[PDB]
Amino acid sequence: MREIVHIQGGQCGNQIGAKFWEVISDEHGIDPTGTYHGDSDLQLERINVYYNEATGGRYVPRAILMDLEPGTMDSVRAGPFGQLFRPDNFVFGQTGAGNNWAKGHYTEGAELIDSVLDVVRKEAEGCDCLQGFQITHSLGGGTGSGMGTLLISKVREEYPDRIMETFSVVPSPKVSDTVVEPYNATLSVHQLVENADECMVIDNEALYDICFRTLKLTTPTYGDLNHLVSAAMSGVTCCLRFPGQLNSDLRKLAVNLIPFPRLHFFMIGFAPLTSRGSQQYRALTVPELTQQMFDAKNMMCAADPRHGRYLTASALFRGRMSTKEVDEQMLNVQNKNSSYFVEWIPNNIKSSICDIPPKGLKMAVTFVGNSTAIQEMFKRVAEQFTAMFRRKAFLHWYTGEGMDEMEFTEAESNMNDLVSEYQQYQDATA
Amino acid sequence: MREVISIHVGQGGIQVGNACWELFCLEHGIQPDGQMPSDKTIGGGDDAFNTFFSETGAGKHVPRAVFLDLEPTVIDEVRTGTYRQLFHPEQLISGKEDAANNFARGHYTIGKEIVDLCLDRIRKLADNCTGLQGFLVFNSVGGGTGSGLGSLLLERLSVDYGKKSKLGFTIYPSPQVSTAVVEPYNSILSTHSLLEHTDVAVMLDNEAIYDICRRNLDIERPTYTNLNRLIAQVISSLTASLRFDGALNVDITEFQTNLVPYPRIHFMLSSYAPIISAEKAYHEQLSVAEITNSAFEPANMMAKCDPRHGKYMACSMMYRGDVVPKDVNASIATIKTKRTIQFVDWCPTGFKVGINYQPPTVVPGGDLAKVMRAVCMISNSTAIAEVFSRLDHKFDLMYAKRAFVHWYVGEGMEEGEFSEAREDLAALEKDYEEVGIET
Amino acid sequence: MREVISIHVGQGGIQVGNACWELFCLEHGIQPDGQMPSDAFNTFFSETGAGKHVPRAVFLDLEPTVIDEVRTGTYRQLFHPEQLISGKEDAANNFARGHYTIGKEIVDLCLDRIRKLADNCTGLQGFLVFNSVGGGTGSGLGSLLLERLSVDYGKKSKLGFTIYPSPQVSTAVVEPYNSILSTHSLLEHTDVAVMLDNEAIYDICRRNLDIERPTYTNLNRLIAQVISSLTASLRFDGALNVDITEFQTNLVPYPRIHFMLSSYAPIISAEKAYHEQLSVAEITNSAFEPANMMAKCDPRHGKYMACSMMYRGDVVPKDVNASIATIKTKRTIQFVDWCPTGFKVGINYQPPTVVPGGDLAKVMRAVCMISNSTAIAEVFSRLDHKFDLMYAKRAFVHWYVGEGMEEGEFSEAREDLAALEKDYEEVGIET
Amino acid sequence: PAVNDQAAHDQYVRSHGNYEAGEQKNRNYNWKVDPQQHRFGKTDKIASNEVV
Amino acid sequence: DIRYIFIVEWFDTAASLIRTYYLTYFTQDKTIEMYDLKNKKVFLKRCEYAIKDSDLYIGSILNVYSRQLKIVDFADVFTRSKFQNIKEKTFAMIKPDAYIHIGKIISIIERSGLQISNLKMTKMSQEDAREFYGEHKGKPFYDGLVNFMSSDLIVGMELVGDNAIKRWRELLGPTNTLVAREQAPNSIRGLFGTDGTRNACHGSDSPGSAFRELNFFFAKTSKLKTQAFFNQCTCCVIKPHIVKQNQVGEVIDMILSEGFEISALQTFFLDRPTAEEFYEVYKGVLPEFNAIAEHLTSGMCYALEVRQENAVKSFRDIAGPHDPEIAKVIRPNTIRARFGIDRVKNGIHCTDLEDDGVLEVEYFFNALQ
Ligand SMILES: Nc1nc2c(ncn2[C@@H]2O[C@H](COP(=O)(O)OP(=O)(O)OP(=O)(O)O)[C@@H](O)[C@H]2O)c(=O)[nH]1
Ligand SMILES: Nc1nc2c(ncn2[C@@H]2O[C@H](COP(=O)(O)OP(=O)(O)OP(=O)(O)O)[C@@H](O)[C@H]2O)c(=O)[nH]1
Ligand SMILES: Nc1nc2c(ncn2[C@@H]2O[C@H](COP(=O)(O)OP(=O)(O)O)[C@@H](O)[C@H]2O)c(=O)[nH]1
Ligand SMILES: [Mg+2]
Ligand SMILES: [Mg+2]
Repeated sequence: MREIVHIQGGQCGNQIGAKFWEVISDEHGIDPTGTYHGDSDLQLERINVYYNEATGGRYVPRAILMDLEPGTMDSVRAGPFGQLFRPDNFVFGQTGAGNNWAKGHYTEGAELIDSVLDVVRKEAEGCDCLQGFQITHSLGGGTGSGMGTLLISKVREEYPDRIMETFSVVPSPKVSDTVVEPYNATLSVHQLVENADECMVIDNEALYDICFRTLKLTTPTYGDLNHLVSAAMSGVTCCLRFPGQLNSDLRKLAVNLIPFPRLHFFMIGFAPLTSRGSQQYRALTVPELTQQMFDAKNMMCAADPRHGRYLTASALFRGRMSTKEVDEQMLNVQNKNSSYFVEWIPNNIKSSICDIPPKGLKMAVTFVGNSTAIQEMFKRVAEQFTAMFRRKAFLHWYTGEGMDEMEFTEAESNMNDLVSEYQQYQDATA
Repeated sequence: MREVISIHVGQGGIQVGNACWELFCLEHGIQPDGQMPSDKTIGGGDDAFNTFFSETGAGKHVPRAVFLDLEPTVIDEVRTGTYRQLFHPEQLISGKEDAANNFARGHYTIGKEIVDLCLDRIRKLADNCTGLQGFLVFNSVGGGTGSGLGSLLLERLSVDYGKKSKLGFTIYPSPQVSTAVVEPYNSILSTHSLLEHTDVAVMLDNEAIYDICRRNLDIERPTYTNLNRLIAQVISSLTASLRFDGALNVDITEFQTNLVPYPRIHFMLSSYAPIISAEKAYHEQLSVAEITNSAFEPANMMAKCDPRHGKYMACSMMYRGDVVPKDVNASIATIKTKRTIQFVDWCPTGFKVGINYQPPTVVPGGDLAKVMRAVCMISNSTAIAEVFSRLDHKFDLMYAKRAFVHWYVGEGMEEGEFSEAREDLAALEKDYEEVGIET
Repeated sequence: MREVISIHVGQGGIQVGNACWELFCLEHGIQPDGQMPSDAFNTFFSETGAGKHVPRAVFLDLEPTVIDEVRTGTYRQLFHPEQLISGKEDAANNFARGHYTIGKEIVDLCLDRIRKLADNCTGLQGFLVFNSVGGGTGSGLGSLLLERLSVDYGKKSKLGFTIYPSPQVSTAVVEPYNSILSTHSLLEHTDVAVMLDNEAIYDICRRNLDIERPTYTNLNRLIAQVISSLTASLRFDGALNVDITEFQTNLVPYPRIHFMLSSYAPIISAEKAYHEQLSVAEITNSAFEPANMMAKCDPRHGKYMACSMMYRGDVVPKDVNASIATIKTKRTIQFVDWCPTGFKVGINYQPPTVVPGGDLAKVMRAVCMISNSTAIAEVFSRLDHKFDLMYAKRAFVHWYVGEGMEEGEFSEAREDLAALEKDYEEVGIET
Repeated sequence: PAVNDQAAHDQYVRSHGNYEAGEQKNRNYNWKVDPQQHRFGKTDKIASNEVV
Repeated sequence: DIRYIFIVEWFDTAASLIRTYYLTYFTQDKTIEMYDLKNKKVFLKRCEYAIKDSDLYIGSILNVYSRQLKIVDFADVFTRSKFQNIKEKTFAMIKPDAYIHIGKIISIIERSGLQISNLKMTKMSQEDAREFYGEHKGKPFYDGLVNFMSSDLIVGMELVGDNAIKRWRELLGPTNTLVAREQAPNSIRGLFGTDGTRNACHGSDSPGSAFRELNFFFAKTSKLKTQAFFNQCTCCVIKPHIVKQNQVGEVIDMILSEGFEISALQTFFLDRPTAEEFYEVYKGVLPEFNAIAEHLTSGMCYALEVRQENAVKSFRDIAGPHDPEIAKVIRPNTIRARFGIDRVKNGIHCTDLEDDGVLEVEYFFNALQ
C-alpha cells in the first residue's frame, strides 16, 4: 500500500533519476535483470513502495520519463540498471526546447502532454492506492521549468487529495548555467507555489562546496554530486518501507513542517560523511551524528542557515539506536541555540526511528527543515530579475510565442510577496 | 535524429567550406573514397555520426552539402581531386559567367537563371532529414559574386521555410588589409540583406588570422591553406556536442536564445585556443585555468578588434576535452572578479557552460598538434562597433563623387539603393551606443 | 605550495643567471635534457604532466648574441621555447636609450610573460631579480621592469642581486652616470639589494682557490652557490626554517636604508682543503674576516646593525650559540648602540652540492652571510664624488639628452644621492 | 632552372630564416616520444566515481 | 584510438530468445562498451569495468553485471589481423604415473606466461583408447602403449597463450626421457620421468594436430565421463581470487601431500542462478551471504573432491576456523592461513558436516552437467 510513482522532466530531472533508481535498487538487492538476490526477508517486505509486478517474475520501476529532446532520453537507457525501465513508458519529442520557458509550456510542450498525461493516468489508477507524487526537475532550464511545471499544474486539478514533492536544483548566483537563468526561475515559482504541495531547494553550488571540504577528493564528476542526492531522496521516504519504533509516512512529515498555508519550502543536509582516509579515525556515537547534521556547512543549500531562525525542524534518524539518546541529543541542541529557534512554537523538533540502516554504514541522519535562511535565495534571484526587465533585454523570444508583458509582471508580484511575507514572522514575537 | 544542411556559396566560402569537410571526415573515421575503411567496415555500430552524414541504404555516407560557384575554375578543381568520389554528382551546380565583383550583376542580372536549381537542391536534401535543426551558410562578403547569391539565398530561404534558425560564417573586410578595390561598397550593401534575415552573424576577419598564426604556430609564410583549417577547426567546436555523448549538451536551437540580446543585434566575434605547434607544445600542461585566461586575451581574438574598448553583452563558450566541471567552475570565478574585463550593466551573469567528452583529432601533417583540452568562444560585445564604423567611414569617401557607381547602375540596380543602404548601417551604428549606456 | 619566479636581464644578469641554473639542475636530480633518470623540487620547477620539467624563468635583453648562445648550446631543451624574448638592436650603454626610446616597445611582452606564470602558481612568495648597473641596457630595462612590477602586483616582496662597478677596476667609461640613475629608481622599489662588486671576488678566488687566471666562467659560479645557500631553506627539511618573506623584518632598520653586503666562507680547493678540521669556531671566525667580504667594503670602518647568517651542512645546533658568544666578546667588532642582539640564526641539513669540473671543493659545513653594514656608504661616498667631477664640464652629457630624457632628471639624482649619505651618518651616531 | 635544392634549402633556413609558404620552425630536439602520437599534455589524476 | 571488436551473445532466461551484441574493447584506458544487433540502439554507454587482457580470447567467457556473455567469433577484419598470430590453442595432459605429483606440475605452467583455461580429469576407456592414437596404429609399440593408457586417473587441461604450442614444447625438453636430464634439468621431464614409455606427459605438436586433441577431450559430445565416487566424500571449491592471483598449483599441491586420494575434478563456470542456490543454505548465518555467493560468480573456479576416512571431520581438522584472519593466530599450519587474506576470499571452502556433504559433491558432477 501507500505507493508512489516517479516522473521526471528535462535532462536535469532525468540525470538525477539515473542514480536514485540505482541508489534505491541496491537496498532491496534487486539485480539489474529483475531477479531477487537479497539476504533478509526484510529486504523484500516493502517492494511495493516503489515497484510493481509482471509476468515472468522480473520486477520493473514505475517511472515516467518526459522531455522534448532526444539527447537526454537516449542516454540514460544505456547506463547500468537502465534495462529495468519499460520501453513502453518512454515518451519523447523531436524538436527541442532551446531553453525558452515560453516554448516549453505553451507552444511545444503543451502539445506533447496528452501522450505524457496519458501514461501518468494509467499508473495512478493501476495501483492499490496512490499516496502522492515525487518528481525531479530543474527550475533553471527552458524545457524543465516550462514543460515540467505544466505537468504538475494539470495533475493537481485531477487528484485534489494527493500530496506531491519536487526536488528542484535552483541555480546558484555565482555560477550560472543558462543565460536565461533568471527568467525561467522567477516564472517557475509562480505556478509551483500555488499547487506544489512541497518543494525543497538544492544548490549546485552547495554540491561543490560539500565535496571539496568534507570528502577530501581531488576532482569530482557529475556523478559525484548526483550520487548524494539519490541517497538523500530515499531519506524522506526511507521510514515508509521498513519496520521501526515510530513509523512516519510522507504525509506525517507534511504535518509537522508547514505551519502556514504558503511557506512550504524546505532544505536538506546529509550526514554522517567521512573521507577515504578519515573513514576510520572518527568515532561513531549518536552524539557524533548530531553535530554535523545541524552543522552549518552540512546544509545542502547555498543559503546560510545562521542568518535566520528555524520555523520548524525535522530529523529522520536512520538505523538502530537507543530511543532516549535520540531525544536527549535533540532537546539539548534545541536549548543550546535557543536564540536561533523561533520562540513561539515550543518543541520545534521532530524525530523518527527506522530499524533497517542503509547498507555500508551503521547510523545516519537526513536533515529537512524550513528556515528563514531560504529567504536569501529568492532575494538574490529577485535582484537579478529587476535588472534585466528594466531594459527588456532577452525578451523577444519569450514574447514571440504569445506571452504578454503583463504576465511577466504578475509573476514577479507573487515572487516578491512570498519573500516579504516570509520575513514577516522573523521579527514576530509572542 | 538531429541533422544539419550545409550550404556553401562563393569562392572564399568554398575553400573554407572545403577544409571543414577534411576536419569532419577525419574526426569520425571515414576514408577518402566514401566506403568505410575495410579494417573496420562494421566497427562503428553506434550511429553517432548521423549529424553530418546520411546513409545511402547500401554503401558510403554522402556529405550533406551543396557547393555553388558562378565560376567553373574553382569548382572544377574540386571535381577533379581525390574527393571527387564523395559528393553527389548532380548537386554541384556551376554557371557560365563570373560576377566580376559586380554585386548588381550577382543579384539582378545573372543569378535569376541559377537561383531556382539551388532552391530545388535545398528542398530534396531536407526531405531525407526529419528533424532539421537549422541552417549553416558560409559566404565571403568581400566578393560580389558571393554577396549577390549569398543575399538571395537567405531571403529565399526565409520565406520558403520560415522559423528555422539561420547562421552565417562570413569573412568581412580587414581593418587595414584589403583584397579588392571595391570591398567597401559590396560589404555595406550585403550587410543590409543579412541584417534582417539572420539570427546570428560571426566575425572571422582575415587580418587577425595572419596575426594569430605567427604568434603561436611559429609559421612565417602563411597562405590560404593555413587560414582555412582554423575555421574548420572552429566549426567542429560548436558542433561537437550534437554528435558526441556529453555530460552537458547544448543544442543549436539552444544557441540562438542565449546570444542575441535584442531583435537587431545578431553579430559576434569568435576565438579559439589553445593552438600550439607540436615543436613547442608539450612544455606546458595546458591547465584549465590558463586556457580560459588566454581565452579573453586581446591578441588571440580571431577578429581584429579590441574588446577593452567596449563592454560585453553575452559570451557562450563550449569547452571540449576532459575538463573537470569544478575546474570549469574554477576558471569562470576568476574571470568575473577581474577588473580589466567588464560586462554590460544589465547582465549580471553572462556565461553558458558547456562540456564534452570528445577531444579534437589532429589532421595529419598539419601545423596543429594534438591536445587534450580545448575551448571555443563566441561573444557579442560592444567592441564589434569598430568594424561597422570603420566600414561605414570608407563608404562616405567614394560616394562623395559617385566613384565606381556607374557599373552597378549598369545591372538594373536602382540608384537610390545606396541611399537606403547607408541609413541602415548608420541606424545599426546608433543601435550599439544606445544599448551600452548605463541605466 | 610555495613558488618563486626568476627574472633576469642584462648580459651579466643573463650570464649570472646561467651559472645559478647549472647548480640548481645538478642539485635536485635532473639531467640537462630535462628528463628524469629513474616534493621538494617544486620550489623552483613545475611538472608538465609527463616527462621533463620547465624551469620558472624569464630572460630579457636587447642584444641577441648572449641569448643566442643559449639556444645553440647544451641547455637548449630546458628553457621555455618562447620565454627567451629577444630584441633586434643594442642599447649600447646609453642608459637613457633603455628607458624612453627602445625599452618602451619591448617591456610589454615582459609584463605579459610574468602575468602568465603568476596564474599557474599558487604560492607566489617573491621575485628575485638580477641586473647589472654597469651597463646601459641592463640598467634601463631593469629600472622600468621593477617600476611596473610593484604597481601591477602590490605587496609581494622583491629581491635584487645587482652588480655595481669596482672601486678602481673599471669596465666601461660611462659607469658613473648609469650607476647613479640606477640607485634612484631601485631605491624606492627593491626591498632587498645585495652589493656584490667584482674587485672583492678576484681577491676571493686567488687568495684561497690559488687560481691565478680566474675567468668570468668561474666568477659566475660563486654567485651560483650563494643563491643555493640562501634558497636552501625553502627546499629541504630543516630544524629551523627562515622563509624569503622573513627577511624584511630582520635586516632593515628603517624604511630608507635597505642595502646589505654579502660575503662567503669557506672557499678552499680540494688539493689544499683536506688538511684542516674546519671547526665551527673558525668558520664563523672566517666569516667576519675583512679579507673575505664578497663586496669591496671595510667592515672595520663602521657599525653593525644586523647580520643574519644561515648555516648549512651537518652543523649541530649547540655549536651555533657558543660561536655567537665568541663574536660578541671580541672588542674589534662593535655593533650599533640601539640594537642589542644582531643575529638571526638559520640552519639546514642538506650539504652543499659540487658541480663537476668546478673549483670549490665539497665541504661538510659552510656559512652564507647577508648583513647590512654602515660601511656600505663607502661605495656611495666614492661613487658620488666621481659623478660630481665628470659632470663638472658636461662630459658625455650631450648624448643621454639624445634619447628624449630631460636635463632636469640628472640633477634630481644628485640630491637623492645626497639624502642616502645623510641618513647613514645619522644612523651611526650613538644615543 | 639553376634552382636551389633541399641540400641548400636547409642552409637558407639557418642563415636568414627564409622558408617556403606554410612550413614550420624545426629545432631538431631529441624526442623520446613520437611527435605524431602522444597527446602532448598533462593529465591530472582522475579515478572512478569516488563517492562509491 | 586503436579498437578491437568481438561480437557477443547473451543467454537470457525470461524466454527462449537469444540476442547478440558487439562488446567493444578500448585498449587505450581499459573502458568497456557494448552495442546490440537488433533495433540498432545504444546499449552500454562506454563505462569502466574489470576485464583482463588475457581473458579475451576465442572460446572463453567473462562476466559483467550479473550477466553471462561469451565471445562467438571475430567481428571485423581489423581484429582478426592483430590476433591471428597471438592466442593459439594447445592441449596438454599428464600420464597417471605422475598422479602423486599432479599439483606440482601445474605449478610452473602459470609462471611461464600461459593461461589455464580448461581442466578436466577422467578415466580413459579401452574402446576409445585405440581411437586416442589414430595415426600410430601400425607402430610396434602402439599396442603396448595403449595397454598402459588404461591404468589410472588422467588429468586434462588446455594451454592457451601467446605462441603457446611452441612454448609448451620447449618446456618438456627432448623426446627421450633419459637424454633430458643430461641436457635439460629445468624441465618437467628432468625431475619426474622414470622410463622411456613413462614420459611425464604428452603434448600437442602441430596446429593441425592441436585442433583434434582439443575437441576430442573438450567437445560437447565426448565419450569420456566423470568418475566421481559419491560415497564417503566431501567437496571443496577453490575461490576465484586464487586463479587471479596465480597460486592454484599451490592450493592443489598442498592437499596431495596429506595422502588424500584426489578422485575427481572438472572446471565449472557458473552464474547467479546456480550460485545463490548452492550457498542459499547459509541464509541464516555468515552475514556476508550475498558477497560470498556473489564473488563466486566472477572468474574461473575449480571444484574438488576429497576422501580419506572421515570426509568432513578429518579434512575439517585441517580446514580450520572459517575466519582466515584468526586462523593465522591459532592455526599456522592449516591450509587457508597461508593464502586467506580476508573474510570473503578465504581460499579453500569446506562443507559443514559429514552426513550432509554427499549431496553437495553430487551437485556439481551429476545434475549441473
Ligand atoms: N578566409 C578566406 N578568405 C578568402 C580566401 N581567399 C579569398 N578570400 C576572401 O574572399 C574575398 C573575395 O571573394 P572570394 O570568396 O575569395 O571569391 P569569390 O567567392 O569568387 O568572389 P569574387 O572574387 O567576387 O568572384 C577576398 O576579399 C578575400 O578577403 C581564403 O583563402 N580564405
Ligand atoms: N661578475 C660578472 N660581471 C659581468 C660579467 N660580464 C659582464 N659583467 C658586468 O657587465 C658590465 C658591462 O655590461 P655588459 O656585460 O656588456 O651587459 P649590460 O650591463 O647589460 O650592458 P650591455 O653592454 O648594453 O649589454 C660590466 O661592468 C660587468 O660588471 C661576468 O661575466 N661576470
Ligand atoms: N548536479 C548536476 N546538475 C546537472 C547535471 N546535468 C544538468 N544539471 C543541471 O541542469 C541545469 C541545466 O539543465 P538543462 O541543460 O537546461 O536541461 P534541459 O533543459 O532539459 O536541456 C544546470 O544548471 C545544471 O546544474 C548533472 O549531471 N549533475
Ligand atoms: Mg570569384
Ligand atoms: Mg649589451
